[PDB]
Amino acid sequence: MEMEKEFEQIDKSGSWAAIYQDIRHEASDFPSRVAKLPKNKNRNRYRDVSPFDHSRIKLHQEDNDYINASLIKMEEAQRSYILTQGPLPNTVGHFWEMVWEQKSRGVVMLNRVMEKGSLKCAQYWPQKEEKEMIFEDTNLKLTLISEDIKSYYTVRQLELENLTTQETREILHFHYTTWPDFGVPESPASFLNFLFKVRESGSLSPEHGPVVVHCSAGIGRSGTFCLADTCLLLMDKRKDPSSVDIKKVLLEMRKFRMGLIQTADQLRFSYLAVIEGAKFIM
Ligand SMILES: O=C(O)c1ccc(-c2ccco2)s1
Repeated sequence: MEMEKEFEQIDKSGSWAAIYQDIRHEASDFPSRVAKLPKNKNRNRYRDVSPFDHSRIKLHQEDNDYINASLIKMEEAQRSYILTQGPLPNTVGHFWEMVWEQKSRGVVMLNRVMEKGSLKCAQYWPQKEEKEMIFEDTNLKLTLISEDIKSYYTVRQLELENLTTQETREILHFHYTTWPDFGVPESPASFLNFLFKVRESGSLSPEHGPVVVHCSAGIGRSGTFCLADTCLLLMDKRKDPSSVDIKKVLLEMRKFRMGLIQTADQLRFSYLAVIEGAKFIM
């Protein structure tokens, strides 16, 4: 396998940091003017992570249409993803408005609410069936329907009601709960198993709106998830699977959201996953 070769060459030469910096150097730079307006300062978790204006998701309201979320459209793979930050106390209602307006079936969460002893995102979904959440600012109701807790992830069935029209939809919550506080997982086996469960649900399929994916910033773990999915999909589509260039897919994705893959260890882990997941379809 070519990727596993380029892989062994970088490992033996210990040049992961050098590859990663070349990607950082070649990555696209587009304006983020709406993100930086003073009215939007409390809608942004991190000062240095912003959606580009050309690819930002717009909320359907006249007041303020701004959320820290981007549409990543992969033309050849025929996949779309919305990458977004972990919701803030004042953006939980915007988050669910976006899920509603964009017709998403699935939410993918790659972080714990608390990590390293700090809050990484708001408790944005209900933890008990009989204690539903109402978002008065966006006129939505969210109810926990069921919860399936496994060793590496939890799947939840949620009901989202538009209180304005009384339509309801089922949203699936896929929560990967075992990403370590520091570094990346030692094996990609549990991450690939999780990706295959999201795919099996129909959440990634063209009959729905784009899947919503987040971690804390929505660029690191979130980038790893959509890079691995797209590379595996291209490998099954192209006549020469060996032609799939992970660095080139990543730069394409970086035209839509800045900073995807935050460390050289995340880049190496992405290779391992696409290598392992491929070596499993073969
Ligand atoms: O370089 C090589 O030999 C390959 C890389 C990926 C492959 C594949 C085939 C089906 C799914 O992935 S073959």
